[PDB]
Amino acid sequence: FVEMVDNLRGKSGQGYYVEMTVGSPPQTLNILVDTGSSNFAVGAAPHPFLHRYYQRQLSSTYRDLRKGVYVPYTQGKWEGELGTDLVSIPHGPNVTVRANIAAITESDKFFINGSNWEGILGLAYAEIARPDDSLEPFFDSLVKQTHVPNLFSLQLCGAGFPLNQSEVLASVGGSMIIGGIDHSLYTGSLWYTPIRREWYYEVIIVRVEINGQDLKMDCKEYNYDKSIVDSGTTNLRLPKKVFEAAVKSIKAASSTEKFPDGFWLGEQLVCWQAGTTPWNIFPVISLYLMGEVTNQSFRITILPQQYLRPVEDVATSQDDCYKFAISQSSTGTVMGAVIMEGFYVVFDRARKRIGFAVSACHVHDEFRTAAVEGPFVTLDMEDCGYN
Ligand SMILES: CC[C@H](C)[C@@]1(NC(C)=O)CCN([C@@H](CCc2ccccc2)C(=O)N[C@@H](Cc2ccccc2)[C@H](O)CNCc2cccc(OC)c2)C1=O
Repeated sequence: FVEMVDNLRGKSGQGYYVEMTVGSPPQTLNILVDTGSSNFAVGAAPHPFLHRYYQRQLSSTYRDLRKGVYVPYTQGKWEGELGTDLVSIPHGPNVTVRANIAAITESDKFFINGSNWEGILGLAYAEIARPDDSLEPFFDSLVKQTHVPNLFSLQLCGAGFPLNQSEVLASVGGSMIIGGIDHSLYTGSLWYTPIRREWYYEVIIVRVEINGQDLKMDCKEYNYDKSIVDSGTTNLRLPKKVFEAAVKSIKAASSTEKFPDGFWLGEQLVCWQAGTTPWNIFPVISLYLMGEVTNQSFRITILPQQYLRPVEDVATSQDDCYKFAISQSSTGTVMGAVIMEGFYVVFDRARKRIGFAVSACHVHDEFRTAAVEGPFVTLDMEDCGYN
């Protein structure tokens, strides 16, 4: 799998993309990797923020399905036209697949200026595909037409510092291993949690610690009304109630300095002198995930290097600046790229389960490192899922 290594590019704020080809002759496009949706979709018409797009009239292998699709994301939406075409992944498995493609004709707050991607790859399951679950998602088509194992894995790689467009261009953003686990991408052991149901990549959080201290809520609250691993979300997003007590406990640990309320809302930046960011003063966060064996459990631990998202100083100065990447949600927990950056995340679809190991890729300091650790027994653990 050395072919697929380093095939990703981008950053958490604007998503990580892979190079794919679309149609005959091969039309090259950068495609956002999204484990939190199920639609394969590309821009098909000129757009302010697009430097290239899908041209069906120029593809001999394109097929019109004569059907409209509208996909509303949590923030952003697009209207498109259903069709299939032959699709390949240049820095992926050497295969070609006819797969459903949504040709995006209209869009609002979807495309991002200077992001460098022109499409989205919905890696999740049919159940959440639009317009309905009869639209076979890409990875399904891929797995059904080829010999590639029902398995893919993601190493999303934060820099720990801001990237101007030409740097995101030139930097390695991580890896997408289609059909395997690459052992050079992680250090330590691989811990698996079960996928609760095959719509989103749904998992169950059993317990939450801020600097080892229990948030001590009814565990159900952590998975209200679901908890998903989502490539296409920046933040770690938590249910109103969970966010509240997580932000209270985090504010507590960080008393030393005080910050604008706008910072905690993910709305205002915060800046320190170059190299001066006080990582030690900010707490670690541990998430306990239901284990494979009964009553077993494991935890993933993230540092402020993960949940404090770097952004460029608008000022001329050399300040290191950040936005708080933990935000309120009314649709459940979303373990975004911010978390995913800490780990090598294995999507073992074949075995209906998600793996976690410490990323060779993750940002840390000298005193702390991100962790995946276990097992944990004491855990009162079954009623944690929401119905
Ligand atoms: C890659 C990050 C991206 C650049 C973005 N950056 C920032 C800084 O906000 C912008 C959008 N966004 C979040 C919302 C954040 C947010 C949340 C609340 C308020 C403000 C911002 C999101 O909606 N992402 C989409 C994919 C996507 C990628 C790029 C553009 C649009 C969508 C997921 O697929 C949704 N999964 C749940 C889901 C929900 C419904 C139907 C579903 O099935 C079809 C699946 C991000 O993190």
